[PDB]
Amino acid sequence: QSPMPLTVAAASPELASGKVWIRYPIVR
Amino acid sequence: SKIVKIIGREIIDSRGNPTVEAEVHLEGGFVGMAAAPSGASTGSREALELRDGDKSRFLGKGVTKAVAAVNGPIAQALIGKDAKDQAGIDKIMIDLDGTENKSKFGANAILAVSLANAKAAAAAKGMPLYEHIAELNGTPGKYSMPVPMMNIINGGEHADNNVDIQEFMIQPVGAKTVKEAIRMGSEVFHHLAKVLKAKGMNTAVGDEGGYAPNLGSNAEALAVIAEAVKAAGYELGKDITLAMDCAASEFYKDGKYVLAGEGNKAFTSEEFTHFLEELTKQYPIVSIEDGLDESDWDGFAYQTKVLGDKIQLVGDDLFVTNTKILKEGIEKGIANSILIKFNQIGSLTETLAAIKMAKDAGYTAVISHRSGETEDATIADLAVGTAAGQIKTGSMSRSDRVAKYNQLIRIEEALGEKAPYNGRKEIKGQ
Amino acid sequence: SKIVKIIGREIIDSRGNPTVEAEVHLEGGFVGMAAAPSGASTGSREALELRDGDKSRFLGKGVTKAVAAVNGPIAQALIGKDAKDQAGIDKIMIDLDGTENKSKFGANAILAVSLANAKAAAAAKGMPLYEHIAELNGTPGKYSMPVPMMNIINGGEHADNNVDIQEFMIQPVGAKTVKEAIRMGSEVFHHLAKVLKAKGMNTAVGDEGGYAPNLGSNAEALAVIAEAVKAAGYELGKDITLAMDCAASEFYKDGKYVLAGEGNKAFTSEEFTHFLEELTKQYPIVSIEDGLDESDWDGFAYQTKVLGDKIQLVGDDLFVTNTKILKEGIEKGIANSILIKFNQIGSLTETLAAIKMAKDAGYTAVISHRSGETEDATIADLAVGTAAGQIKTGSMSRSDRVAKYNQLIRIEEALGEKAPYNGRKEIKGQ
Ligand SMILES: [Mg+2]
Repeated sequence: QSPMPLTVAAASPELASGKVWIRYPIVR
Repeated sequence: SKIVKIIGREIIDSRGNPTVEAEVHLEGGFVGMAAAPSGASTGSREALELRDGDKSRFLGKGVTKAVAAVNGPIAQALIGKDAKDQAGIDKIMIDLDGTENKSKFGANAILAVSLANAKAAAAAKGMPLYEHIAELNGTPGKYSMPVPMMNIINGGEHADNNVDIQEFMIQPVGAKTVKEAIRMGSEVFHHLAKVLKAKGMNTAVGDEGGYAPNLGSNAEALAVIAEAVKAAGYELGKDITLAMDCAASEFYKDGKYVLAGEGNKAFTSEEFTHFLEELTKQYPIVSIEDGLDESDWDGFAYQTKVLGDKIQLVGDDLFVTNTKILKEGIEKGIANSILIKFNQIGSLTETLAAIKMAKDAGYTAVISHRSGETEDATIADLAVGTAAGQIKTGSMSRSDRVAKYNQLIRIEEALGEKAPYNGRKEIKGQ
Repeated sequence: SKIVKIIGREIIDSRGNPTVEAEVHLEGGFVGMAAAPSGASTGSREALELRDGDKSRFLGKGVTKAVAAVNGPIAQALIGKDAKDQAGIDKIMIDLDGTENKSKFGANAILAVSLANAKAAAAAKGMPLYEHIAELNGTPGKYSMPVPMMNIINGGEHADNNVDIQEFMIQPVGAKTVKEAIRMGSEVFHHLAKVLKAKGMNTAVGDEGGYAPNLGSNAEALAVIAEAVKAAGYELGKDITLAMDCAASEFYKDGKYVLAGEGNKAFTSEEFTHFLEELTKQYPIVSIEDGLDESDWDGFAYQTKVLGDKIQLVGDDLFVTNTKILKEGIEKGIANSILIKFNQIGSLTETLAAIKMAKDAGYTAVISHRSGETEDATIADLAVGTAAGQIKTGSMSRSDRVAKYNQLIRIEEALGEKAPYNGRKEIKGQ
């Protein structure tokens, strides 16, 4: 599962456009 | 949703000048990223951005100090804090900066982090930023698609022609959705180039993506627009209305107003407003921004009297997004509208407060770009999520402007009639 | 990583014309979004974008048909497929379209999806797009930061001046990082504005964000650039070299090259080659694009023999990112470099093949923007992930250009020493 699911790209254009990325391992 | 990491960096704005970008990362991996548009590094009435002044880098316009503020003291004060608590996050930064105008860290440092944080929180809640902003606003599920005033012709200090008025804008009031409003803007913009070309004029663009051709007069400016609108197959007044920004401080000389572009007739506060009045009867100009100098309050009182019931009277320089001036201006009866520039104040919580103050007084809030922008489209989500009703985000060229129109299209696609495009009625006095 | 939804939409490009955006969604909530830049809707040598030709919308430039292809036949074919299998996805779309030039669905529909898919798959693999691109390329973990050639002065068909050269560009070869190279570009850009304003010239910008002032000759263009570089504290040659795009076909007639910026002097192709040679002897011009007409292959063979060992000779109109034309050119000793415009081929897989063909032959691949761009920064990740070594993505203004610069800053921050900025040696002949 994506840590940060988007219903539509508009919910995070930055993450959907690949201008920012999730950092792994995910801090929990 | 606890903050785990915050990364500030120096990127480049739409004019080629440095600005600050911030990423806010949360437990669970949620991330938000935003950038500050260009502001003022000097000035008494607004929040100040922090510039380095190192002449060996970017001609003194480096933002390494503001970036260091984000990475060090700001980040350290926010690690472990709840990103959902926007007011709390904003407060920590404002308190730590410890100055009234955010001049220690810079409004650029604090705003980037404020916005990135709001975005990260929206992600942690599984919702778009506009939805989260409505929730922050205490108005969940209340949206509209803003009516855009689009830059199209530039004069005054924003050009080298004989037009005195700084900018003329078009508003596609007759559209039924923002997607249609964008298409109308685009069509007129292209028809305007054809008209200018046909007169052997220059169609290169300014900072906000509009034209700054060699027009001989204000009246020539209004005439080429009217011509473009008709060429595009729309009717001036019904389909498209006009907005303008006088930037009247520019021709304010020792208590009078001198408009070289027109005989240099040097008007009194009173005569300049009737002059504007004359334009509004001749053209469907329904909105006038900074129609007098920002110190000329007794003159603004007069303008608000003469035009205020019929015409939107926008304070930009007049208010500089400053609730103390706004509050004072409301009680005195000065203007009826306000340009909202979130970098002039420096945090999303304060921005929401300014919008709310306007709204509560029946003033219209116009969400505004800056001359120096980025690809960031936060103001699109802001305009929608506060149902502000109007946006000023550029002409229909340059991606620093058109990214905002694109984000509006995306949002309207998701929301449909949950975010109505209200058209002409959004405009004060219409 | 299974595709579960594909969405297409009509958004607006940096010139105010529609283009296609696609979102690709994968099982687990991974999403990638990309847009096609503007391209050709007619021609016989390149992939064709699909335009609506409906004069009642966007002056005939609507892309509703291309968007419909994305939402309908493309989405239905790709649902359930593995987005990681990039070649597989591209093949499904190319076969479905069934034409040799993507003219049934449009190169704009297919490319938007190809790129959106690659982004989605990268996200499914927990890596940025540049890293995924290196894996797709068969060169995992091999990166470089590209050396930018940045538009600064426009002439020919891109201006109304007496400069024949379509564009002059600077390359910050003396920089140690792309971040530095971007700062050096910015500084020269701003000093150039100062130089041009002191001359009473216009500093409004063209499509690529550079200047098109009323210069009186080719020599005067070079002179103002030299003055700007100097004013910024840099040395021509040592810190900054020049690249040019002649677009020589624009001044080719009756088998001669005729230059108004040389007082209407006429040159045979051998003579023009020698004109170019002398220019490279007087100015540090190290790259020359389309220095002869595309039809002039005998001429290009000669130009490559004369200049090819010491000068980068870039095919744009010459090759139009067509591997069939490039293969022949390599066989015949035509040029030594190629502009890569991914929307001229229309898929990521085929783009990777074109870059590979070039590199296998010892030609350089220069990743290119288009005149109509968006806020999308895919070409940045493409240049890094293929270690192409050079990029042509505009002047240091307009976010349609500067978004790519910002993305290179982000990537370089993430990779550091893993992605060297190799400077001048990236350029063919240096
Ligand atoms: Mg070219």
